Amino acid sequence: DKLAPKLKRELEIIAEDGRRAKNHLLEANLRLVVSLAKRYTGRGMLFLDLIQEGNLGLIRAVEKFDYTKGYKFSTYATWWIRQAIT
DNA sequence: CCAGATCGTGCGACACACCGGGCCAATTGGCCGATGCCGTCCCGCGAACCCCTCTACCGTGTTGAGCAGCAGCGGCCT
Repeated sequence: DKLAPKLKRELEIIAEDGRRAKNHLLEANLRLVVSLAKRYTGRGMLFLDLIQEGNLGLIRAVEKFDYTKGYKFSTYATWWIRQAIT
């Protein structure tokens, strides 16, 4: 749909804002991954490898999160982070 | 001295020498032909085997020695 240039600009701006929001959520939640991954230390894999795998798990969780359930975001992220790490 | 061993000689036997015949025994060894059991394969189903996915009270920090180059500083020079 052609729509109007101003509406297209506004839609692009909100899309960029949503991308920024996703990023911001990821940086805010990296500390949770770091906290979770420290109790699996040893057993071959090193600390930073575990942290990065947990980061991938957290990204996956953020890709599939909803707020209608009225629960704090830490729970879903914790489940997925532990699953990915193990 | 003279009589048997050795050998000469002789007669016979004769064990085969031949080189050629004319049949035979034993013993075949092929698979002929007919009959029968095993290797291969093509499913058929099912046990297991490996991979992927998701869970929402919440939870937010791991010696000695030798030789050479670089950083800081005292002190001219402008």
